Amino acid sequence: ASVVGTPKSAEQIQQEWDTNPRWKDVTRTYSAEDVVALQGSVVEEHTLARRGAEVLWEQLHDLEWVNALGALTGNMAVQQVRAGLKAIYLSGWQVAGDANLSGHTYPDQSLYPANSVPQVVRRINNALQRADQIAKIEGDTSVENWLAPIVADGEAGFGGALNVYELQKALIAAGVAGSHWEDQLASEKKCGHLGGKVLIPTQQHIRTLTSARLAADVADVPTVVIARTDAEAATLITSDVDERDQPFITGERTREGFYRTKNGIEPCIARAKAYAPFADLIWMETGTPDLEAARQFSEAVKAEYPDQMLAYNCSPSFNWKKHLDDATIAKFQKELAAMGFKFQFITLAGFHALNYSMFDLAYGYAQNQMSAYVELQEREFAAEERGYTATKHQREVGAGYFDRIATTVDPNSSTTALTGSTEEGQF
Amino acid sequence: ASVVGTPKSAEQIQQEWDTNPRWKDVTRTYSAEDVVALQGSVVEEHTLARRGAEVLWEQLHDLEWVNALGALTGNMAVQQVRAGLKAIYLSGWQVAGDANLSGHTYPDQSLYPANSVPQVVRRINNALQRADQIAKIEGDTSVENWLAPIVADGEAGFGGALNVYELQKALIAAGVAGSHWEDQLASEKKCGHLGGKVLIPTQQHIRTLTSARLAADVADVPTVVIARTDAEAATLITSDVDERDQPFITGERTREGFYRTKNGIEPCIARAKAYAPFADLIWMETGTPDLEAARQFSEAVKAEYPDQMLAYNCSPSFNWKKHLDDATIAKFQKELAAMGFKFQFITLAGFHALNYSMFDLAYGYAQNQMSAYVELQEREFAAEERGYTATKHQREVGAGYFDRIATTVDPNSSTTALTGSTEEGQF
Amino acid sequence: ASVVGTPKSAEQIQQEWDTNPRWKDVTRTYSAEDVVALQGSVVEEHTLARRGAEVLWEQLHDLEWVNALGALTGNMAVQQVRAGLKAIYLSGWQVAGDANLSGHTYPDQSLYPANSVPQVVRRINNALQRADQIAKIEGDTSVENWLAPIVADGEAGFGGALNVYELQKALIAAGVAGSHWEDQLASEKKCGHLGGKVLIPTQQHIRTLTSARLAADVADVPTVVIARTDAEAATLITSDVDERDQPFITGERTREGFYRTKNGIEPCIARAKAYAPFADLIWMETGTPDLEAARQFSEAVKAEYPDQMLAYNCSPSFNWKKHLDDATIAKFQKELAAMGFKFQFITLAGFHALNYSMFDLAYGYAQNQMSAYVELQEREFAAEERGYTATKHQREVGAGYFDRIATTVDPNSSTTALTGSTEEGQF
Amino acid sequence: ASVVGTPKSAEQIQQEWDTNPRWKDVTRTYSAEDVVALQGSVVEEHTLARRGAEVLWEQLHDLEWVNALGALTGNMAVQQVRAGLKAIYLSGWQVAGDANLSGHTYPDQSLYPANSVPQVVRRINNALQRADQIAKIEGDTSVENWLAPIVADGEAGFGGALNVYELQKALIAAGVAGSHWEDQLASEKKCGHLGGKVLIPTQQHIRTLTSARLAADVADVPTVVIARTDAEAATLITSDVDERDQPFITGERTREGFYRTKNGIEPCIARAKAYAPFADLIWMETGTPDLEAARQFSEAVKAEYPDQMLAYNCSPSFNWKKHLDDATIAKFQKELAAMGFKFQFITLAGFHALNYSMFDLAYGYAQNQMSAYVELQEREFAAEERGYTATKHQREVGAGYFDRIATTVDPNSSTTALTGSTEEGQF
Ligand SMILES: [Mg+2]
Ligand SMILES: [Mg+2]
Ligand SMILES: [Mg+2]
Ligand SMILES: [Mg+2]
Repeated sequence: ASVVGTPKSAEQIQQEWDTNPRWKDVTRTYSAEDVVALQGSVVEEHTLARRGAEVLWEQLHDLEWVNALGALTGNMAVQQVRAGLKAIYLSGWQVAGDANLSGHTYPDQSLYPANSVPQVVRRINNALQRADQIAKIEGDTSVENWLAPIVADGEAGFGGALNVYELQKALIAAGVAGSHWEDQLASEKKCGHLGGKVLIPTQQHIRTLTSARLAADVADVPTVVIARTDAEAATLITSDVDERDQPFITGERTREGFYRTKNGIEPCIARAKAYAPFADLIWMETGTPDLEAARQFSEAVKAEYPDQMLAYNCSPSFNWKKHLDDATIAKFQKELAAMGFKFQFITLAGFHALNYSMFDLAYGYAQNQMSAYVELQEREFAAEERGYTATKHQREVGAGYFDRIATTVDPNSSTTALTGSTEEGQF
Repeated sequence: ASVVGTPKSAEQIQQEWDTNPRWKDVTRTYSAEDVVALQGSVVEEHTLARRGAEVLWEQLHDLEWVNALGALTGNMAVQQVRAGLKAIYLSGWQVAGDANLSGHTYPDQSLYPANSVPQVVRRINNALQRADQIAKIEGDTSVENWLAPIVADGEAGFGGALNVYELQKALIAAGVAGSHWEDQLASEKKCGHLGGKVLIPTQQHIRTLTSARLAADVADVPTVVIARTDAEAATLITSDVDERDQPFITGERTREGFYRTKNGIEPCIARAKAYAPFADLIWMETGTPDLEAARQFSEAVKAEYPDQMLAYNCSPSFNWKKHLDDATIAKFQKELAAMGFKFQFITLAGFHALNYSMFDLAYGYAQNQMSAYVELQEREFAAEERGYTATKHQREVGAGYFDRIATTVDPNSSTTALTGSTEEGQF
Repeated sequence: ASVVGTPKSAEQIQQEWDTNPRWKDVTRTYSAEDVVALQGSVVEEHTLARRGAEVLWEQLHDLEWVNALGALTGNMAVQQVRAGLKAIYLSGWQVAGDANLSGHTYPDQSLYPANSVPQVVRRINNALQRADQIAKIEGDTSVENWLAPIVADGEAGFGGALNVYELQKALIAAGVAGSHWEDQLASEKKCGHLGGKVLIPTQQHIRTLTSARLAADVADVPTVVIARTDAEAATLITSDVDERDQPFITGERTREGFYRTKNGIEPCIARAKAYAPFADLIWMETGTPDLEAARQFSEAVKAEYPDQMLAYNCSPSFNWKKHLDDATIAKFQKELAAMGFKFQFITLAGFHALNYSMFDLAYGYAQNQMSAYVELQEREFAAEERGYTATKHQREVGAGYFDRIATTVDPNSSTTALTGSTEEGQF
Repeated sequence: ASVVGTPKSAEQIQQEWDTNPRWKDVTRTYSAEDVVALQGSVVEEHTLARRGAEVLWEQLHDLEWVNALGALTGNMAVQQVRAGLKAIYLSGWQVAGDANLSGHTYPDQSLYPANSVPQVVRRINNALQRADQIAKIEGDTSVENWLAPIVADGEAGFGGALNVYELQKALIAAGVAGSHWEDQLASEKKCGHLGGKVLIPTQQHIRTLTSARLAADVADVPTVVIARTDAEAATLITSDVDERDQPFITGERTREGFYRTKNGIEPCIARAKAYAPFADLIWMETGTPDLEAARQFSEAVKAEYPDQMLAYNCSPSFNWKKHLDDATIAKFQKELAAMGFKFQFITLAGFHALNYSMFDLAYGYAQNQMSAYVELQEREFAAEERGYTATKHQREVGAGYFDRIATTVDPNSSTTALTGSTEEGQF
């Protein structure tokens, strides 16, 4: 026996819940006692999940707004933080298309193994940690906080409340700062911009949001919980059992047993209000990037929860210039921030940056061989004045940090890496 | 019992060795019966490994030369093939830096789990397969062979001859076409352009190459085997046991017991000749991109093995414009090709494309939010004239393909995905 | 391009479906052309999946009946075969409790990652392939077929028809011979002997069986598809949309929106008949091990489908002697076989053997240290007259096979393993 | 930025090394400043590793001796603890044979992916945590510490000092309490009781032990570091550079370049003395279970390091009764303990209990079907008086724990598992 990791008392938890401003608008339908009962006799400390959640929350209140780009590899997250961003978005869509545990390429329908996003959260954290270790030994203060908070996609939870619970717990173990959960049927989950969506009853999503906060409380971390509604476009729901949903039920039924329901901003506003006591940020998927519709939603929701922060998906699934002109595109995010959209993100930023850059390099390489690659290397060199450091790739991935480990173990090692390298001699 | 997967008899195998031109210049120090002894009573078919190896060998003989770019994600390989490339290079350096099974970022020192590259080989093939499947239902003939052969990094084998064997078997199970192996001490392995390299005796690498060939025979696939030598820059060797290495041994020793050895192209040529009978292609790492030095190595080897094909690494570890003028850079691969370097590749192409593109997007996003992303999207729409297809990311990852699966199971499903998607209504 | 892996034409497929007795009683609501449309231009051969499926089919018709024990580790399966069993059962319950990819211990509620069972199938196959490779070099003919067919748990599909499709595809790539699918709501899935079960409509499960068949056809292997119904104990159903389910619907509903239904053998018999055209074997979970009830179910079903084979679960979830006496327990399987249950299995066999055996050893060890282990070693020595071979653990796991590979690569190697070993000198 | 995870100052660390008795006989050839330089700006807390290491250290000084059995699944560890054991042994040999990330069965030669043991360490902790959670809700005080410390096999480090460092880091992240490292060449690694062992220079093993301490220091946890020497039977060494090794080097070399060296207890005493300043425990592999030889090694080492604790492998690789008589077998561990062997373990206990228990079950099942299984089931009911609880497998894997989560989320859920279960109604 030991006292390392001993659980706090229910009294202690109740107290934090009652005094920490963090929980000011947070309703919990279970007790402090209930949380303790599930903690066993040892509570593991989740440093990155704690730090990340705390940082994210402060930024949400200290900045005009927090934006982010989707990252599907650790290096992507490193470049986003090097360029100055202060949060990382981990898209489940990108994980399905190019970074999931089945090894397959999938459309965004919850087809991949449920521990896939948690593994990428752990991966992004490992990469940021390596960047952080490297910055320290290089005396580089170019970046204030390498461990930027990660907001990750919990999709529709991959099942019922217990699958939701295990996903949240695994995201936390991996070091996530925030997670989002949507009101769709897991078995028919869709990207918000794909058709064929099936909502689940308002209450069921409340059970999901409740389960996610519960896993966060049992793991002793203040994870930011985000509720997403897919009701703007969904015309199906699994059941009419919930009276808050009935006003939209048409009565028509499908062969699968689903119910037709009237889609639009109205159902989104209703669900948003019902989810508000259980969500630190609320988000409604929309069919076009429209400041006016965004404002309607914002005023409507804040008219009942003035302090409710909102999230917005600046989706690559929109044909941006088909809808907006440069002036509006230019002010898009600043406008939204004014409305209360404090977390903004380009979900598929990484998928497109990766696919395009490689198509572009490879197309050139197919025509001119080395000339096309040299053009890129020169662009990298030119970007150094902007803060870019990866042209010197050995140090970027830690060659200098491992050299430090090697010489700490054996100062006389004759097998260190950077000394005598072409990096040291040509860059 | 059944007859499915019945092992060939030793005679059938001998016959192929004796009559297939593929084995024309291949020495096997073990016998056909030795192969059969290790096969048990059932031999799995490795369709992709077989097809990729067959296609790779053909292209090496049919094209002026075969070039490639390193890919670390499945989508990367899909873009390389979409852009017209006919082979994919899978760099172990890239896997160490952003795609390995430990989840950590590492310098190129064989620090990651030994099954990492095989997993990426499997991923790459899964992605090319999906592209293949999609092009079929889309009636897209723009690409003749989506399943481009993959040439992957076996580094220094992660141990002894048995570790080499297991890595080759795992690469094959995953569908690899070719694999390369270097003459370095596994426990001190380095990127060819890092310092602190340690060679192993000439005969030890012959054992490695024999092991890689044996695993391919026991698996019954004609995998391409590439032999790499790091003697150009390496100043240390593990032992002076081999008479062929003794000529360069200086007598001086390091505190770890390594032997100092004279590095240069002379040691490279000597090892290249020793490796030939056991190598489909031969590669020597160099400290600079030099057409001259390349010719020297080439003539020297062909002087004794006229038909021996060579491989060359157009490495991002070189500061290209610092050593060459645009005229030479532009003719580089063509020139090398005339010398006999039939397989050429830019090892770290993916690391740079991915890191620079995300840095460029993020920096612009950090300043001007959506304007920066819209610039990228317009670039993608512009690239469609060149054959780029990823702007429509839903179909790119298979939304239409899984829609076809869904409608084959139940043509009247009310939850298919492309109908009513923003991709349909906006692209 | 190459011709390796070219798909069969639609005509060829249609022919096999038309002439092979394997497809005798098999309904496909999709066409042969539909299958070809989903295969892209290359079809990977799945050697063990095909061989296993063919063998299992043959055995189901040539033996009195086929039995099996649940296997959760590769060695478990190897011992099962060594002892004479001719098939392996891969329980999802066991995967949940001690062998899934989350690393966590879980109750049987579909909480683990969807690719867990496929990984265990690949594991079992690799273990069997090693025992086969060893028996060969040892001249051991004690076993005719080391590659016993594996029957694996596909639970409730982990989602919708596309999740079922991917699970089946992954099971096949891993080398499975047959897979079973149940009519429960995946998000609320339960072990068949736990409470809180919820059925899905009859047509929805036909969609699941159709999807499982479609994936096998696309992969081009004769997988055995098994249908399981949970209607004997389930008192809940997601919807009353299907007319075949309505007769059992009571009208009462839960706050979740579920529908109460009347359970018993009646709904199981009706469901069994509906699934019959879509299942190579049918299985109904029961609350106790009752030969009467079993005959009751069998007669009903064969009354309409005479050639329909059934499968029976002799579950550890039953307190066997609390229900039956030794005479009945002794003939249990032989009787069931008469009734037409050609596949019988003890789902949690491995979990109990492993938990009990270790508690027993650890208990004695905590008391008597080495004496307790020696008691076990002597039992293993004793069991050698029965065929047991693991007392000699080094050769059991392949030390001798690998020594052969080492000597094939270098007959003079001074680092082989069995020579000089305590196994060779003390056993 | 946040305060969470801020690194300690070099001064604070130095102070700990200076005053904590834990570090009484520990030599660290690097500085505290060196440790801090490698920690970046945030240090993750490793609760289980910290707790387990502290607990194991206390136990080693509070109990007559600490013993254990090799566990290869989480359920085995659970049983070992339910049965009274206070430590768990994680064998690399068992991982190679039946629990490694490649999915393959291997002999003990460092063939599996290097992150395999860490994942098994994480699995065991997860399982023990599940039991701790269940015990708390069942109010079971039967076990005082479910989180028993785990001592894991680090083998030969899978490479150089950097591979050692990463393996140690990964073992800590997974929650290990102690790790052991042997003086063999990783590429030729062997189970201590197989032939073909190649030693590395005494100084190289000191480097390994130093790297293992550094990784624990950077991770901020007091991990128990164990040194193993294989010099009793090894007759080869990689180099003769170390003057401490030279008295045993014969001058004769093999064709691979290895040096022949005279084996025995003498060079083991020499190596142990050299390793003592860098090892919390020292272990020498022996060819037979000989209390006299044990005493000889023990006395020789303590003559110079009286407080040095020792470890002993009661290997299943020995034919116990062939060497010892019942009386000695009975007092074996008690005697060793008196000599100073405070950690004793049966490396392959899990392998044997698993392989034997299944073969037995399967053999009896192939003959008497249900009768055989029934025999096992009553034995389990019988073992309940001794403290066994797995007969009731649903609660054993957390069915009741997840029911608690379910009702915490929704008290009115109609889909909980234990109510209406055959376990509840028949056990
Ligand atoms: Mg998403
Ligand atoms: Mg490489
Ligand atoms: Mg099951
Ligand atoms: Mg070991």
